[PDB]
Amino acid sequence: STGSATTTPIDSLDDAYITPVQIGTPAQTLNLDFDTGSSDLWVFSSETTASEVDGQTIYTPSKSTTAKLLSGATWSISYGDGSSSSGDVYTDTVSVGGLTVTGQAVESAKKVSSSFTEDSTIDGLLGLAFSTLNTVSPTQQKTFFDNAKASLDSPVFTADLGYHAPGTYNFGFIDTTAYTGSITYTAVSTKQGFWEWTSTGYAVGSGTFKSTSIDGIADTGTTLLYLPATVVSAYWAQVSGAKSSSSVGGYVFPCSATLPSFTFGVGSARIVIPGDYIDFGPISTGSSSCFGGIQSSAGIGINIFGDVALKAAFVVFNGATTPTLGFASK
Repeated sequence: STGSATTTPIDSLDDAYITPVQIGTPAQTLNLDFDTGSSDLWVFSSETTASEVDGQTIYTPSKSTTAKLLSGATWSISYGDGSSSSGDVYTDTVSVGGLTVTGQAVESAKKVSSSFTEDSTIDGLLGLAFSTLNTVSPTQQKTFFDNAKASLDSPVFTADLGYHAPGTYNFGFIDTTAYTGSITYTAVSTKQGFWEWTSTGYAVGSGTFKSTSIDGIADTGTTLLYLPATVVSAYWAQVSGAKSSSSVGGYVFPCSATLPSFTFGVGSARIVIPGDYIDFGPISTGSSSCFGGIQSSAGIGINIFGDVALKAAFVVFNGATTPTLGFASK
């Protein structure tokens, strides 16, 4: 089997991407944030504290003839941005782009933090990291990809995120028309539950490439590119007036700037992030200070190849017995 679904930015900045997902019988379609940095499929639901729902579409398990309470199971998750959610668990039929998993754990939110409530466009998350990170207790549950894998034509999914435009998540096949040149594959460590890999270096603009190992995670659920402070300083030093602002929470730059590109290495191959991808716009409405899309990972504890990086590439998440990651230009 295979599946193919379109993923759409939630706003004009590409702050996140939503992908429609069918849950239950008859189908209830929710727009979920596909997140290769976590491993829970959770949804706003009829059980979510009413004051914490503000515009989201909810899953109502009592209206699904295939929903079953997973007795005694609870979940609770906290994300790198400080947000969180928790609740109980159903199993139900879940389909993405024509690919169907029966008996998928659907984690129903009883509580969500303010950042989730405040974002009316995201109805939940669909985790695509390794199932070892799944938070369901006392019986850990598998991700949608893990459940689908054996049925897929090939045990892979691909992320083709757009810049200020829709893109695609495919399951079970590599669309050879979706990228240019060849796909370069690189080793993955699953030891921390992530799609963790080592970039071979970077360049800023038309500058020379610096060969240096940068361990980090391919994370579709993180907006920005988080890299070591040395790398980030070298980038922003090429933008007149750019500075790290403690009060804003990262590097800002004059909105009048033309940003240089940023290149990262994948083996001997190179992925070029155009300068415009690094612009996250005014820090507050009407400001001439703009927020940068490359930020320091110092104090995160890990480097994160988030959407800013991934959207410059066609990315293969290869879930073969020994997982690997592939990157192509597009």
